[PDB]
Amino acid sequence: GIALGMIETRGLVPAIEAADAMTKAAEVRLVGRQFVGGGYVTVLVRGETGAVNAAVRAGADACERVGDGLVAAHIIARVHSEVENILPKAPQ
Amino acid sequence: GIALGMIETRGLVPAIEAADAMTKAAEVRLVGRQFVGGGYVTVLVRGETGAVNAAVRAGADACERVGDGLVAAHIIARVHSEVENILPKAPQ
Amino acid sequence: GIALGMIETRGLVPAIEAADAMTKAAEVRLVGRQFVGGGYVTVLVRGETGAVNAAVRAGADACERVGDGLVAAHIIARVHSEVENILPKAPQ
Amino acid sequence: GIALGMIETRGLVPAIEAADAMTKAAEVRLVGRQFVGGGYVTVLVRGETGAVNAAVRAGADACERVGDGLVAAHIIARVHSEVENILPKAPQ
Amino acid sequence: GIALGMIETRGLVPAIEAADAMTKAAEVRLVGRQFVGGGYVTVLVRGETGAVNAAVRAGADACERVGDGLVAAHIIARVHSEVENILPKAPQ
Amino acid sequence: GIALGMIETRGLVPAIEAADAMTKAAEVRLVGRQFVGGGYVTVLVRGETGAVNAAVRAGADACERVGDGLVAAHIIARVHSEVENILPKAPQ
Amino acid sequence: GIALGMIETRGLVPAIEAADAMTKAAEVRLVGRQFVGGGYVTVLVRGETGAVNAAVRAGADACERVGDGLVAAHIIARVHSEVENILPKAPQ
Amino acid sequence: GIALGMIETRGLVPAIEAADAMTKAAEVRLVGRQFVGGGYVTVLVRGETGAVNAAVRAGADACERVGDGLVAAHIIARVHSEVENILPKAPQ
Amino acid sequence: GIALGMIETRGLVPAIEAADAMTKAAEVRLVGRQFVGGGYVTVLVRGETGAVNAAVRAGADACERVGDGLVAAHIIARVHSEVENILPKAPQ
Amino acid sequence: SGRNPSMRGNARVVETSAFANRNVPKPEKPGSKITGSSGNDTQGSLITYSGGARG
Amino acid sequence: MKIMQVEKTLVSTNRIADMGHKPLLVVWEKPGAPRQVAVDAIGCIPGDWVLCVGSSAAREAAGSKSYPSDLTIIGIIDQWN
Amino acid sequence: MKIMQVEKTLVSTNRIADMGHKPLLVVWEKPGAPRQVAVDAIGCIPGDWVLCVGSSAAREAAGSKSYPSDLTIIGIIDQWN
Amino acid sequence: MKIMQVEKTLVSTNRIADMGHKPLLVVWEKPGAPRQVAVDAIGCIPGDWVLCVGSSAAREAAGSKSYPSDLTIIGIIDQWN
Repeated sequence: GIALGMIETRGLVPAIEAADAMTKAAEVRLVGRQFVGGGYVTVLVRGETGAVNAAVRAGADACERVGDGLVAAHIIARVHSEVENILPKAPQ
Repeated sequence: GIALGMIETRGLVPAIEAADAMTKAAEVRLVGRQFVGGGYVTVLVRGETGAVNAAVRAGADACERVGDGLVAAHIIARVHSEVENILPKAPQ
Repeated sequence: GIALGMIETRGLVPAIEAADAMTKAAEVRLVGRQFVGGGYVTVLVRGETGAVNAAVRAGADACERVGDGLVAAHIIARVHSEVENILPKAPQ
Repeated sequence: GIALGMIETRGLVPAIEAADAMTKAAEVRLVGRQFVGGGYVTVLVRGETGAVNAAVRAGADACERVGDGLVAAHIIARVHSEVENILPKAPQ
Repeated sequence: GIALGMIETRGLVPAIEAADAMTKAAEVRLVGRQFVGGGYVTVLVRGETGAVNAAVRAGADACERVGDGLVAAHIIARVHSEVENILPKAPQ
Repeated sequence: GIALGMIETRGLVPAIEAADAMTKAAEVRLVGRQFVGGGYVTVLVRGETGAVNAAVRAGADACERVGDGLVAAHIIARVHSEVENILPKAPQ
Repeated sequence: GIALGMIETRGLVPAIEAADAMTKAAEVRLVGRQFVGGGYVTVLVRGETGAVNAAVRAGADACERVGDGLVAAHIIARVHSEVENILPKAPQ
Repeated sequence: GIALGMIETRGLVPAIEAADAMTKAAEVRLVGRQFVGGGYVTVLVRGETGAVNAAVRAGADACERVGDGLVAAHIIARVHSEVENILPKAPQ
Repeated sequence: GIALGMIETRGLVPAIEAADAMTKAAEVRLVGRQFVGGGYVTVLVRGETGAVNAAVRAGADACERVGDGLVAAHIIARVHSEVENILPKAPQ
Repeated sequence: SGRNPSMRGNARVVETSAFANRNVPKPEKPGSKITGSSGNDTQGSLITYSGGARG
Repeated sequence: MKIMQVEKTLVSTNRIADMGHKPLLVVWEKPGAPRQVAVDAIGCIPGDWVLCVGSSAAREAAGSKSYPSDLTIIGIIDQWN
Repeated sequence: MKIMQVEKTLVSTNRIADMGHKPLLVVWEKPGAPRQVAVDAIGCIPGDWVLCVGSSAAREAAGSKSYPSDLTIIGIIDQWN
Repeated sequence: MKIMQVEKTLVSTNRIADMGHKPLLVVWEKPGAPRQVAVDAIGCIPGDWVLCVGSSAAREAAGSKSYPSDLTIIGIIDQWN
């Protein structure tokens, strides 16, 4: 699919927990783990809108009480072709 | 393509939200996404003065309450040729 | 041993202290260290779920008093295959 | 059709109301009606995560104040292969 | 005839009274009686929307004072095809 | 006859006591017993409308104090041909 | 896998949620679900002591807030040979 | 031996834990697990009177606080031949 | 099976009770029963970290009140290679 | 009533049913910090996702 | 008010949160006619000849004065050709 | 407001509880025009050329403001052809 | 409601201050159909099949009640034509 689900957390341990929760809670493929600097880490998944809704909700709950906590949890159901340039194609 | 619109946010999640809203709200090219460091992220668009004005306004509204927040949204109608050397030409 | 245990700390000194105590405490193989950015350092150890739990508990106690401190402590007994791409595969 | 949506209710009249709303709301197949015992009656639907997300949501409001009421309304976007053994296959 | 009229009651005696009132009051056919478990007993009638409306209203009034009483009196104007698999086709 | 008498009790001991009282105190015939669930045990009798009335009053008096006691007591002088299906023809 | 981990819930929806959380959290096998009666549903998993403890803890957290709730969580590291006669060998 | 020892519990998790303690404690054989209904689960063990007294005491002490709890723990040294007709011979 | 659990008792009776309870609780192999001298008896067992923690808890609870009593209950999730040269491997 | 002898014992009677459990102590209801357009409606009946997350 | 026929269910996962959980159906005046979406207040199986309300009246039939609905099914026709 | 000719009565037994008991009629702009349904505020026999109101005004025309109707008959045209 | 498709964006810099910052999109039922303009309360790319509310229901869907919107995009259909 093309929907995008992003969770931003203060640190990497909360981000890994969210990424684990997202991927195992619905059919979504993890596409990147970007260190934003200043302690923020953003895990991005792509999939269909229904699956992304389920995953991010599962991810937001899992990492809320982990480490420093959760910063953001956003779901863009369809992503403009322009944004696709900056979004990571596959994890590093 | 001679006007510059910029939205700066704390974290990558609001930056992606702003970029998506700006690109969908008007005919603008997402020239670059920059990790300023310390958690700041800046998304830049370039289009017509009317289009960039609509894009930036839409983006700030969308990302104002997403994650940590919006630092600033700025529109430069005429960009001096000197400044063009410190602006991304294509996204990365 | 496929369970994943992570300790996050502020500053590298607690991170190195946590890894020493975690590896010595139980049979967990150190798998990586990652500079999150902004002062967060994360160390990831794999191993059996029971041993990984014992290691993380030992590491958290030993690294809490050292430096700025402990941010997070985590265990994932079965990490989803999608998340294994973002985890370090071995210490370099 | 690999997303599971369950609605548990006290009595059978709420269960049939929930089942009717769940199947008239989206393209979800009613795979079960299990008399748990003690009054509880559960209705299980299968379909795409988007369709099941909408089905369960519509059903929950339909049966909230029918009979004794509603007990649970749960959606699982990606259900483990192990759990499929305890799930029913046909409503009869 | 596709409309469904269900009445749930605490005990068989209120249900049997409901079945008598429902079938006597209108031109509805009793399709099934179910022991939900824990005390609840549901009686189901299939008929035209008008007949089922009069039957369920007549039944809900008759059994209000009988035994433990009425749990639910619900009218479904039209039943989805999927739900037909979980409804008795003819009385037990 | 055609009149139907019902007494519902919590447990089996009051039901057997009720059924004994009904058949002893009027010209009724015990058509059957039903284990409704959750404790309720129903006893049904058929006879003339006058005899059944005296039989269900005697039964209620008899089981009112036996064990947990009586829940409901009923007579339906005429029973719709539809309800005849759900009434046990004879004690099985 | 010879250790046993049991989660008991009030209703079936919490039971299936516990079974999904338990199986996706650690390497365990869902060996059965039993309708205890009275609205209690037990889900059993067999695995190693380390895996089972991780699973049951994941199961308890997942089903705690789903449906009526969680009744009991139990781990038996060693199950006597006789006890296995009262345990399901494989899921239904 | 023929001495009968019974432990009744609210739920199955207490029953399995009790059965494990009984069989582990003394030379008794698990002969049955009865679902009495309403959330009562009974475990019956046969053995010599000395063995059964130890087995039952272990079972009561082990499941006293596990889950919903313990209802009854009884020991019958010699059951009348009539009662054997209602006691299970082997568990299933 | 590396984690080491040791229980020290005053006398041999509390030590044998600890060994039985330690071994019954979980999968731990009894490696040594050492007569330290002066009345101290030490029972060492070895197994996975999860099992050892369960085993030592059972032993410390079982032998606390038996005889003179319990002296020490200690777990080492991984012993240094040097220490194993002073650990019994088979009990004599 | 008086034809048959009867003894009524005072049993410990607790009903374990769905209706009886309608008022059981329940844990804190799940809340979502989600943003974006996800049909994030909290006025409706409690819908829970995997892990108990509201949705 | 208009008479329409339900054809299929319409699912929009990312709908605005103001819509609640009300299901949506694809109603058209006649087969082959333009397709519209109506909030379903009284449950309709596919093929039902439903009766739909429009304007501000729709918002009330959707269960709240503030509901964002332009078309809302309010009744099912007992007998319609 | 539209001039419509009543065609036949309409009964929807499972309509929402907010419609009250007000009868419903089928009114087409002329014989052959698309059929619509109007709430009958005044007694109207089939074949009468009647005056219909729409939009929010239709709600008050029949009952309170919260009445779910977008087309209500408000009178009978004494001489229309 | 209506099922429209996003074709191109619309930008008027002489807009009234009431419209705020909300984006504007050009939508039609199908290619070649009449072109209407809808306030986009979602993120809708060109080529997205969307569900559009209208009337007073639209004003509340986009921003506040007083917001001057006779058409709003209240969601994107998951799978359409």
